[PDB]
Amino acid sequence: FSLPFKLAGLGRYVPEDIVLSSELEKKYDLPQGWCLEKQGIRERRWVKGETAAFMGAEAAKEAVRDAGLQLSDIDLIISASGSPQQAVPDGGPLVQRELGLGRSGTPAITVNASCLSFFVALEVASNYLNMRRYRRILVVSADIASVSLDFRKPENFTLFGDAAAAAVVTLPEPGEKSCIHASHLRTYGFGAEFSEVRGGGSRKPPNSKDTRPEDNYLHMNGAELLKIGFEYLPKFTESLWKQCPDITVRDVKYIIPHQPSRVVLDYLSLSYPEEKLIRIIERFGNCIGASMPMALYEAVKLRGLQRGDKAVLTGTGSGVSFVGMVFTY
Amino acid sequence: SLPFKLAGLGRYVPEDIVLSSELEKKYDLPQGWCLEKQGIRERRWVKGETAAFMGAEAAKEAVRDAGLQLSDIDLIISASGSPQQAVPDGGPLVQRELGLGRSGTPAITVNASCLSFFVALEVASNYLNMRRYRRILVVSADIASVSLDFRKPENFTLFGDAAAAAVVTLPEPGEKSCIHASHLRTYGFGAEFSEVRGGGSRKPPNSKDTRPEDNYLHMNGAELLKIGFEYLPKFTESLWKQCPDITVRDVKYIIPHQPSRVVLDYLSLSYPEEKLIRIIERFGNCIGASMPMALYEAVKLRGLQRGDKAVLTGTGSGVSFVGMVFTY
Ligand SMILES: [Cl-]
Ligand code: NA
Ligand code: NA
Repeated sequence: FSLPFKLAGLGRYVPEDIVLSSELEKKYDLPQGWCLEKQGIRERRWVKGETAAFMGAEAAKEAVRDAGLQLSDIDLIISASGSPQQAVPDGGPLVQRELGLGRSGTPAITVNASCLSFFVALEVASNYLNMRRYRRILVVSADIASVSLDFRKPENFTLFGDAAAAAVVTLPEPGEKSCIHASHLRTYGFGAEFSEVRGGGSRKPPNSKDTRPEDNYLHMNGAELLKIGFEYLPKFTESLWKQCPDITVRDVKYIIPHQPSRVVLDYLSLSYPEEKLIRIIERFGNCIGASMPMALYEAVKLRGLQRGDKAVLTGTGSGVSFVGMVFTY
Repeated sequence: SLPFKLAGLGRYVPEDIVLSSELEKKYDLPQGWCLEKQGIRERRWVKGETAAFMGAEAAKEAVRDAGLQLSDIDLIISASGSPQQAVPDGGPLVQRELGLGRSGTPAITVNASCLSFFVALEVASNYLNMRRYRRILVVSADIASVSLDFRKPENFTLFGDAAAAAVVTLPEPGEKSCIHASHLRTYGFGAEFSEVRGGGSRKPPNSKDTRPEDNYLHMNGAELLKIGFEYLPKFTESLWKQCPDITVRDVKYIIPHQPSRVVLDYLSLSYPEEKLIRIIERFGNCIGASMPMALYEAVKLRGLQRGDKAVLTGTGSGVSFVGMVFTY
């Protein structure tokens, strides 16, 4: 069985300011080439005043044009960023307002699976489409990580960049092969503490003096995160590909990963031909929720993924969750 | 109609009752001010609890109520109006809290501010009817009390803490549970009329340009009301047009999100009192937990029975409107 599903248009926004790793290396006394070797990052983009809703709206406008549509044709907006612009309201109504659709009534909501929100939003969208509830759905991921960096830790502040990307999804028309062949999501909440920001909510509120600045930074336990993979990834991979026994990785053109560090790409490059891998981290850094849809944009707009080609979206994110999808574009 | 069954319901009520009379004494408010102006006699405030703890207690009750074990749940959707913390989201946190941290059971968040529960029900209904998942837990837990602005009586007397949850499934053959009509509209031009500017990249907590005020709720009541004056009649018509053979007269209960007495006051001018489910007097505005708490009370205390029709409805920050007509 395959599920009809079309990525009808794609869009991106990247901030103008290119922050070279060499520049970060001089200012914070790191060795020349440290970022490239340790993080796999030559450069990243950082905002200089724009909001996350602004970035998302710019990406969305490109996606809507790319799909041959007007903004008034969109009948549902799903905001799918890795981090919020602000606490209230959610990213949905904020990007709806930014797009000039603030009086349209067009439903605008958020789907949140931390840095894997884009994937889960596509899934939610695919069900709305196949239930015929909505017809033309905007999915928008925009993240600004540069304002939350921990400059105590080079592993942190050299890692993150800012970006947005977006997709419009529809049901395919007759003669279009666009579809999902397999999809899988697993969550291992025992890993929550191994990639966590304790602040940003009711647990450690910003105005509470019981809160400490460090609560507002990301803490990771790399060793323990990797163990979740050692324990559960082979099973995850098997369950996914189980779903489409007539399709193997040999049949797909591109593997399109969420890429929060060089480790995922290094692992994939040991396993799969390099030509199949979509790389964006070296130029955009870890852009949280925007990483996977930026890689998708790259695959289509820079690397020639064509309609009828097969590809795989895949990723691991805070939670800890695993996602994968095998699809015909 | 869309097959859809509320298989089990659960709640968590923090122990501490915070009397309006006490808030009025401590903060120099007239006696009876909260009840007259806010419709609130008391609310519950947490002591040690995390949002995940509250959600897990409500979930356990909902899963038991549905005749299930926790191991039977195949998707968790966290649907609170406020987050426990920035990373990870509420789903993995309540999954861990429930002892399912090594289960693999997918756990995600649906966020439509204080209307998250409604939108999570919708998302769940589509997963169910697509046959992707069979037994979906929806959990709404909010702790508002730690974010109150004690400069503003309209703020700090309004909010309380609570959790509620549902397990949803497809009905069995012969069972009449279904959704007859459902509608959601968003008017993002209203974003600034109910807003917290902090809590993210726009006004990061550690930034020197972020002020304490950025982390408090700001509301413009006059402008919020105008959104209703302009768009609510159209919303209501659009909802009920989906189910011509059903009118409000066929409905046993109207079950509203209750962010202030204004919504109840509006409904009570319009509809028989006996149809309204009220919780604000005892819980205050508990954000995302309000609607599912009212749903819990409709079933468990006011005797909504299988086959009865009801309406879930609400207005939330955004600004969005939601409504659903269903057979329980
Ligand atoms: Cl609708
Ligand atoms: Na009193
Ligand atoms: Na929303």
